[PDB]
Parts: sequence; structure tokens; C-alpha cells
Amino acid sequence: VQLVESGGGLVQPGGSRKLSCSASGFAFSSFGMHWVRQAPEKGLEWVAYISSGSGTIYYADTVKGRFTISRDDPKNTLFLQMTSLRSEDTAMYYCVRSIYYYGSSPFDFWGQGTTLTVSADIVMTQATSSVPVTPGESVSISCRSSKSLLHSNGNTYLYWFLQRPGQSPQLLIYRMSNLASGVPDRFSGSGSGTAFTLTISRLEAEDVGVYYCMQHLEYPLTFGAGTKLEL
Amino acid sequence: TLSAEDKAAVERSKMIDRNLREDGEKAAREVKLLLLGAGESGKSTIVKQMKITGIVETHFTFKDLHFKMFDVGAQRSERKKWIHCFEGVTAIIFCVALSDYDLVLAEDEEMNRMHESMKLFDSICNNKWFTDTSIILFLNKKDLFEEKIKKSPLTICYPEYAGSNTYEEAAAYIQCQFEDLNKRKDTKEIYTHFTCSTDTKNVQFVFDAVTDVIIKNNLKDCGLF
Amino acid sequence: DQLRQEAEQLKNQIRDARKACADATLSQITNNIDPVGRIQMRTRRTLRGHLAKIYAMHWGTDSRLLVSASQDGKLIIWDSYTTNKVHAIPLRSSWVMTCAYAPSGNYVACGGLDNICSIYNLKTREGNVRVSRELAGHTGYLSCCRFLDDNQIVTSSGDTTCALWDIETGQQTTTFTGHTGDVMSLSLAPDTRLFVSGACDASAKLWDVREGMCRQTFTGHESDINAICFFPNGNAFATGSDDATCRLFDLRADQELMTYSHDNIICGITSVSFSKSGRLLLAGYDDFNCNVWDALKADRAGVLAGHDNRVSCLGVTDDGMAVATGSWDSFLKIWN
Amino acid sequence: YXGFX
Amino acid sequence: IAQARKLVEQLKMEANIDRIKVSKAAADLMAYCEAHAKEDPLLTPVPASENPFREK
Amino acid sequence: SMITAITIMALYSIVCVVGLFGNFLVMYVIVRYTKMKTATNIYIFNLALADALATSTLPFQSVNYLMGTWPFGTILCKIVISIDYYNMFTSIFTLCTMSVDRYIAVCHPVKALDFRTPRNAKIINVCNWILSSAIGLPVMFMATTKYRQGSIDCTLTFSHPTWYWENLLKICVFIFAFIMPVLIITVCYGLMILRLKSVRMLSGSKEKDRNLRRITRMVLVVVAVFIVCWTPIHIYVIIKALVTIPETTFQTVSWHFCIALGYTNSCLNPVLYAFLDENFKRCFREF
Ligand SMILES: CC(C)CCC[C@@H](C)[C@H]1CC[C@H]2[C@@H]3CC=C4C[C@@H](O)CC[C@]4(C)[C@H]3CC[C@]12C
Ligand SMILES: CC(C)CCC[C@@H](C)[C@H]1CC[C@H]2[C@@H]3CC=C4C[C@@H](O)CC[C@]4(C)[C@H]3CC[C@]12C
Ligand SMILES: COc1ccc([C@@H]2SCCN2S(=O)(=O)c2ccc(Cl)cc2)cc1Br
Repeated sequence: VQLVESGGGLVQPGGSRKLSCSASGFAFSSFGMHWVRQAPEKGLEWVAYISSGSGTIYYADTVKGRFTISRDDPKNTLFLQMTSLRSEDTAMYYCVRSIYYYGSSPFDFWGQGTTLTVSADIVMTQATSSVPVTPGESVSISCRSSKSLLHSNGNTYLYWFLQRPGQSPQLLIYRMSNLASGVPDRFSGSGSGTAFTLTISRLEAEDVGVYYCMQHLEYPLTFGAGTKLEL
Repeated sequence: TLSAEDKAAVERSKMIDRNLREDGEKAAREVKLLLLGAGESGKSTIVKQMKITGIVETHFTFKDLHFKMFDVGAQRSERKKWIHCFEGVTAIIFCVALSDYDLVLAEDEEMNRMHESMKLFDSICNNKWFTDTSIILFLNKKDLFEEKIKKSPLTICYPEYAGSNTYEEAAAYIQCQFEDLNKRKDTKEIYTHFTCSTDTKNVQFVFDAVTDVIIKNNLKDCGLF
Repeated sequence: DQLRQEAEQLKNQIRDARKACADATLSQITNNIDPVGRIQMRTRRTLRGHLAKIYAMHWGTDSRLLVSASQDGKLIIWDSYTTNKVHAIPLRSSWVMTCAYAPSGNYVACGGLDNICSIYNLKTREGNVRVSRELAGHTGYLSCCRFLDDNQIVTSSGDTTCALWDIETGQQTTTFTGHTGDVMSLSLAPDTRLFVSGACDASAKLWDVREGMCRQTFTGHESDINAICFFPNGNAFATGSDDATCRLFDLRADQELMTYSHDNIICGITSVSFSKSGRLLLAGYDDFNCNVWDALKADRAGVLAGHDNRVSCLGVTDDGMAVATGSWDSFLKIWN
Repeated sequence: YXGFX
Repeated sequence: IAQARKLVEQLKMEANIDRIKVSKAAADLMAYCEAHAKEDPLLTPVPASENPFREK
Repeated sequence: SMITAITIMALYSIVCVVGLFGNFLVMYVIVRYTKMKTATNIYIFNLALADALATSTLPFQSVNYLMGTWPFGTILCKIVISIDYYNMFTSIFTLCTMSVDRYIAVCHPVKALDFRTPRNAKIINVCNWILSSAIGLPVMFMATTKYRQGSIDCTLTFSHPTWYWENLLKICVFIFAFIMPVLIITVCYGLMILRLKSVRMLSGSKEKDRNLRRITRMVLVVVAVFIVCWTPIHIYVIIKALVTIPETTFQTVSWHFCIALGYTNSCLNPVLYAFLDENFKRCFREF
């Protein structure tokens, strides 16, 4: 599985540009796709979503109208057309795959990301911003939601991602209790509606990074500020 | 009422439904033929004529019509337990070699091959899973038959035959004996063809029989018949 | 010709031992216990999309997902709670007679007139289901297959033999021989250390998975044996045959315990199953209905009608909450 | 036909 | 020759085997059925709320 | 006279019961013991509908006769006249569609595998219902409630020449509702029968020929019943257009009998296209 983004670089404000992500090594047409931006010194922010088959499309309120998301299955490519770029559009853009069926794990694979520079709802709260830890001890990271994420169907749509320095974020937990494939049993998710916790027992060096909590209850798709771990 | 992931799952189910409908539409247009007969009856020769480990499937397109020939000779298990899988088959191509009347079966029991072919044809034609299914009967090895008939009388298989010793009369009388096994002559057709080395004629005969079967099915669908 | 006389002597000795072991019929021992009463089950879900004859289905161990096989050349994995289609797997051979769902939920097995057991991986990283293995080595059609785990699978064939397959290598480690007729079905015990098979010789045989030899033989049916299922605790199993009767066999007693049949029903039994308690024996028939029998009393406790064609398959969830019936009319129905 | 008309 | 030996040997193996009385098997089946009666949802119509299969 | 009224009212009313009963039962049985899955049921239902709807316009006409005046307004007339001229073309078009469908089924089986689908049948039905609108809408925009002899008559009204548009409408209704439908019905069924002559399981033994004769008789009955029912009214309308005739009792009775005979096709269609179908009988034979 590989997602490679391109189309970045400096842009004049009020202009336009077309980001393109090439998908290889997996069945692209069977995956819904997401664009997630990250400002240079801030956290993640969901941008747009196009479902498999192009049936449904969603946008963040801050880009509705200006941005368009399309996909070309025969070339296995995703496209984000952006017009009238403002100062708030400077960010690294990640293309993310997500497949939706009973027992699936959306947001499991993230692209490397393309940098774009322009130079002239449910609120998720990471109570803590940084804590120093050492290998061996358990670590707890907390997240809070302005609305209950427990749906009437029994699922609580909370996602824990880890972004190590210089790397793309990766899924650690989906629906607050399910461990992503390839993630050690060290990471555990627990809690109840409106209050969630991620526990890392027997910490190791590579666990250092920024931890993000996201909600997938409704389509505002909102991220936490980000809790950072340091040595 | 649904969550976002539930809506996405429902959309995935809808796409799966569309793919299933497309596959069913493609399949419904396609003719299915069941190939039956003994090993030496000449299944393979007509198979290669029409072309040009369990069940063998053959594909061929003739006059904008797609055919799926299913050969089940390798299946040595009880036929009663898997024959119903072919209930809705368009037609049954039954193969018999004319030169089998002089030849006896390899098994220790001394019984003429032609009679085993006749018994198998009787079982298949009168099967409850094939009551209105048409049968295309191929009588292969006609040249060997006309040689052996002059060389050997036809009375060997069953002495009740007192007709003249001639290829035409013997072939027609064998055709009549096979067609007399049909117990429902008003609702089941049997198309008999004496196979020859020309590849074109065999495919044409199958196409014409299948055209008649399709006309019958269309008449039933319209309610006329 | 001493062999024929010796075999008859051995059979007579076995029969005499069985009869001496018999002192009381299960019928009167269950005469005091009260009937379950009429069992009225409603159809809660109807699964649509196969577009052809359905031959097999199998519940997942979570009691929510189920796999269905049809002559359309499709395996469909359904979410039964929401009726959503989780997966649609195309098959190389559309002539499929059986399917299975792995207890772990990672794999789906199927087979048919191709004499091959195809193992499909459901949890690939590419997001699609691919054929993970194609087990070959039967000379007849496969009639039933059941996963012991992610790496072992037991299959029954129309070549009169069963086979235990190591999926990783693709070779059959153990071959179970001894049926003179075609083997139509097999059922794994709850512990999976031994299984039971029914064949067209109107007999059922109990196989030990490790040893590889039949331990007991049961001969009560007249025509064939189309379906077989262990009783929940694993000490008994029910068999459904073409003679229009179901039978209950106890392994330890080593003989038939009770028969389930009625005069007004004369057609063949395609499938059988038990409820979680084992009090209800559900049998699918050729007369388009499913009969729910009082397993202890041998009385028709209820009927499930609503299929317009033969009931080919039926299965109860592990939690026992629902029943699923698949029919030749291309529909699966959930009953509760 | 030819009742209104 | 070989077939006779195989059949006789296997039938002998199936011959000498411990067997409990049939009444004991009947009682065991009845006891298991009774002990697990409450857990069975099919025996008794389950209340709608706890039933996962409902109308949409 | 009371006699003329009795007769001209008895026929009109009786046609109504027969029609609405049969059409409604077939429409009902299509949606109970049959289900519209085939293209045939979809066409049979759509014809059953148009025929029920058209027979429904009869009671107004009969009262307009006996009361000698329209008492329902200029809105019910527009819903009366228009529904009449709309379910006329929708049923004839459906008949033609059934004819062409059977012709394709018999004479083009391979292509019929591609064209005869329940999904294409619905498109053809929608096309028929939309083509009927080309005559329905102008009729709705031209109906009036003019006054005659102290009694309103809600006939249609045409601009300026009036004769020109009136006769053009007559010609259009006579060519696309009588001539063209007759041509399709006759040609399609003739070609179908000619092809069925050769077909093997219809020739040969006695019973196969019997089935062939049965099919031929059904086809001929359909064509006849159409022509016999629709020819008289069209011919007599033409005659009235060309020349004027005395208002004799014979004339009035002939008028109303011809109109009701034209409507009698709607009453005969339920038996000719549903009760004589082997599937419908196979449904009736199990309860
Ligand atoms: C312009 C105006 C007149 C158009 C509105 C009327 C048309 C579109 C209506 C009239 C009757 C309707 C049909 C009545 C019955 C059926 C059969 C059903 O199984 C599928 C849809 C179908 C075929 C309907 C679809 C729409 C339909 C054809
Ligand atoms: C073609 C077939 C099926 C339909 C036949 C329609 C018949 C009934 C029509 C056609 C022409 C009609 C005649 C035309 C003109 C007149 C003169 C009028 O002063 C008295 C009635 C009379 C004599 C009509 C009576 C009915 C009539 C005979
Ligand atoms: C089932 O097959 C078919 C049957 C009929 C048709 C066409 S379109 C709908 C009506 N007709 S018509 O009777 O000939 C017709 C032609 C012209 C006019 Cl003014 C009015 C009617 C098309 C098909 Br594919």
C-alpha cells in the first residue's frame, strides 16, 4: 500500500492549484478517501471526503465552495482542486484511505503528504499538551468531546492516531477499543462517552510523538489539539 | 438516523448490489449446455469442432450468442446428488458413437456399449429434473458405422431388427430407437444430428436447436404458450 | 469365503451388544417432561441479491455476520442485523455445493463440482478478498467443509472420503476412508477433536481427527444422509436423510435414540440443526418448509414457512438468538 | 371517443 | 483378501468399546436441555428490546 | 323517449360495470398473486389501468345524455374530456407495445434476450404515457362549457377557422389511434404466426399443431376484437364530418352504441390479455 502526494510548492494568494495523490498497491476504487491538512506548527484538520463510487462528498466548512475533491479510478488517482487560496491554506496535505463496512478500520493508512505554502460541531479537547516520560512506565493520554460519541448502535466513534516527528500519522485505535493491525498490544483505548483515554504500558523510544484524538460520529470530522510526548 | 460509518456501509452495500445486478444481467443472456455421453462417444471431437479435474467448462460465441458447455465426465460419483445443479440448463447435448454396436464394454460383464448408451439416455431424458429440457443428440463416428455395417450386420446388438442391411436404414432406425425413449413427446424435443468432419455444421445445428429453445422460453414468458 | 461369515458374526455381536445396552426408549423417559408448546417464529430479515439457487450458508461466531453460497458464482457475506452486504466474492467455479466461515472470522471456505476447496482471506491489506489457497486432492465433488482453525480445514467429498487439510502447505495430512457411498455432510464437535460424517450408504461414521480412523458407525436410515449436526454438548448428533425422517444418535450408547417423522411429510430432509439448548431440532425439507421438532418429545413444535422453493440450508447462531434459512428461491430469511 | 367533444 | 482383512480389523476395533446404558444417555440429554433452557432465545419469544432483530 | 334513454343508458352503464370490474380485478391480481416482475405483467397492468380509467369517464357521458346537460363545471369537464382522450391513446399504445414485444420475442430471440427486460418495459410504458400527453394536454387546454338551448355543453373549442383544427384533430386521432395501431398489430402478429409455423415443437404431432392453432386463434381474436370495436365509431365520425344526417332515433341509438362499442375494447382486454395467459391461469389453478 502506497499513497504519494504531489502538487505542492509556493502559491500566490487568490490563485489556484491541483493536488494529486497516486495510489498503488491496493484496491483504490473500493476505498473512500480523505484530505487532512496540518498547519506548520499546529494540529490536524479534516478537509474533504469522497466516498467510493463518488456517491457522497463532504467538505470542511472552511473550504466549502473553494475546494473540490475528485477521483479517477482507472488511474487510481485522487485530486484536490483549490481556488482562491488564503493565508490559512498553508499546510501539509495528507491523503488518507478509509473503507467502511462492519468491522472495518477506516483511516488506517496515510500518505506522506505534500507541502503547500501561500505567502503574501463536535469539539475534541486534549486537556494536556505535553508530558515527559521515560521507557518502562505507563502513560495515559486523555481526550474529551463536547458531545457523546456513543451511538445508539453501540459504537463509540473515537480514533487515536500517532504522528512521530517527520512522519505521517498512523492509526493506533479505531472506535476507542479496537487495536489497528500492526500496532503492538502496548496501546490500549478505553473510556466512555465524552471521556476517553489511551494507555501505553511498557513504553519504548519510538512511542514518542504527537497523539491525536478524532471523532467519526458525524461528518464535521474534528481532531484534538494534540498531546505531545517527550523524553 | 444512521451514523456516518453506517451510511458509508449502506453505500458500499448499494454498490455491491449494482455489481450483482450487472453480473446477473450478463449471465441471463448466456446459453448453458450440459454435455453427456460415454468417454469414447466423441465428446472431445465435437468439443474441438465447436471451439474452432471435476467439471470442464467451455466457452464459445456463435452468431452473437454466448455458450457455456459443461462436461461432467470426470464426475464418477452418484449422479443423483449433483444432477439437479443443472436443472435450469438450456439444453442437453447427448453424444453417442454409432460404431459402438459391434464393440462390447471393457468390463468383464458382456454387454453391448450401445445398450449402456441407451440406458443412460433413458435415465437422463426421463429424469425429473429434465422434463421440458431439449436434447441435442449427436450420433458420431458415422463413417466407421457405414464401414462396420457393411462389414458386420446390425442384428448383433438386438436381433429384433429385420430391416435391410444399409447405412441409411440402419442409421435412421438407430435414430428412431433413441427417439422412442422419449416418454414426453409433446413437451420435450430431441434434435438428432449425424456428426461429420465439417466443423461448421455441428455449431449450426446447436445454434438452431438453442434458437428453438429460446423461442419456446420467450413464448412461455409472453404467456402465449 | 470365511470372510463373509466372520463379518456377519461380528455385526451380529455388535447388534446384540447394542440391544442388551438398550433398556428404555427415550420416548417414555421424556413423557413426563412437558411440551415446549407451539413455536411461532417470525421472519425478521430477508436477504436479497443472490439472483440464483442458494446451496449453503454458515453463521459467523459473532452471531451477526454470515456467509452464503449460490449457483450464481457468488459468495455473499451479510451483516444480518442491518441486512447490509459486507462482501461479494466471485468464484472461479459457479457450481458450489458448500461454504464455511472461519471461527476467527479471517477466512471463508467454499467448494463444489470443481473438486477443490478454495480458502479466501477476508482481512487483506489491499482491501479486497483474494483466494488464499486452493486445496486439491479429492476425486469427487466437495459436499461440506468446516474450519478447525485458521490453518486446518476438514472437507467431505463425493469420492466417499473425508480429508483434513493443512491450509498453509496445501496438502491433506489425514484421509478418512470407510464410506462406501458419497459423503454428503460433516459436523465438527464443539471441542473439534472428533467429527461425524453422513454418506449415501445410509450410514454415519464418527471420525477421530488425530488418529484418522472411524470409531463408531450408525445405520438407521433407509435411503441416504443429507445433513448431520452435533447435539450442543457433543454426546449426540442428529441426521437428516432422504427417507423423510430425522434421527438422533448417541455416541456413548452407540445406537439410535429417537426418530422424527410424520405421515403427512414424505419428502427429503436437506438440512438439520439444533437450538442453543438443544431442545429444538430444526430441519429443512423439500416441501419448502422448515419443521421445528421437540428434540426430546419428537413432536412437531412449529413450522417456518415462507420459502417458495426447497430449503437448501439452515443454521442457528452460536448465541442461539436467531435462525437462518437459505432456499432454492434465492432468498435467505432470518427467523426469531 | 365521440361523447364530450 | 486385503479388503477382508481391513474390514474385519476395523470392525473388531469398533466392536470392543465401552457403552453406557441407553436410559443414562436419555437422562443426560434431558438434563442438558433443562439446565440450559433459560439461555435459549428460540424456546421463548424474547422481549423486543433485547432482541437484536427488529423492524427498521 | 324513455325507451331510447333506457337503452342508451343501459348500455353505457353496463359497459362501465363490466369494465371497471375486470380491469380492477386484473390490476388487483397483478399486485397480489402475480407481482409485476416480467415485462408482460407490467404491460398488462398498465393496460388494465388505462382501461379502468377510461371506462370511468362513461358515467359522466351517460348523465350528460339523460340530464341533457353537463352539471359538473368547467373543471370536471377538463378532467373528463382529457382523461377520455388520454386513456384512449395509452391503451392503444400499450396494445401495440404488447404486439411488438411478442413479435420481437418470437422473430428475434437472440436480440430479445437483450431487449426484453423488466427495466426496459418500464421505460417503454413511460414513453407510451408521455406520448399520450401530446394529445392529452391540448385537449385539457381546449375544453369549455359553452351554452346551448339553455343547457351547457362542454365540448372542445378551437381557434379561428375552428373547422381546420377540429378536422386536424379528427385526422390525428384516426391515424394514430386506428390506422397505425391496426398496421402494427396486424403486421407483427402475422410475422409472428409465420415464424411459429416453422418452429419444431409447434408442428409435427397432433397436440403441437393443436397448440399452434390455439395461439393462432388467440392472435386472430385479438386483432378482430380491436378492429370490430374501433372501426365503427371512427367511420361514423368521418361520415358525420363529411355530411350531415337527420337526428332520427336510429341515429342517436347508433351514435351511443358506436361509442359504447369503442369503449367495449377496454372491457374485453382484461379477458383477452390476462385471463387467456397461461401464467394467469396457472395462478388461478392453485387456489
Ligand atoms: C407526463 C406525465 C403524463 C407522465 C406521468 C405518468 C407516467 C410517468 C406514469 C403513469 C403510470 C406509471 C406506471 C404505473 C406502473 C408501473 C409498473 C411498475 O412496476 C413500475 C413503474 C410503472 C411503469 C409506473 C411508472 C410511471 C408511469 C408510467
Ligand atoms: C366495420 C364494422 C366492424 C363496424 C360497422 C359500423 C356500422 C354499425 C355503421 C357504419 C356506417 C353506419 C351508418 C351510417 C349512416 C347511417 C344513416 C343514418 O341516417 C341512419 C344510420 C346509418 C345507416 C348508420 C348506422 C351504423 C353504421 C351501419
Ligand atoms: C416492445 O417494443 C416496442 C414497442 C413499441 C415501441 C414504440 S415506442 C412506444 C410505442 N411504440 S409504437 O407502438 O410502435 C408507436 C409509434 C408511433 C406512435 Cl405516434 C405511437 C406509437 C417501441 C418498442 Br422497443
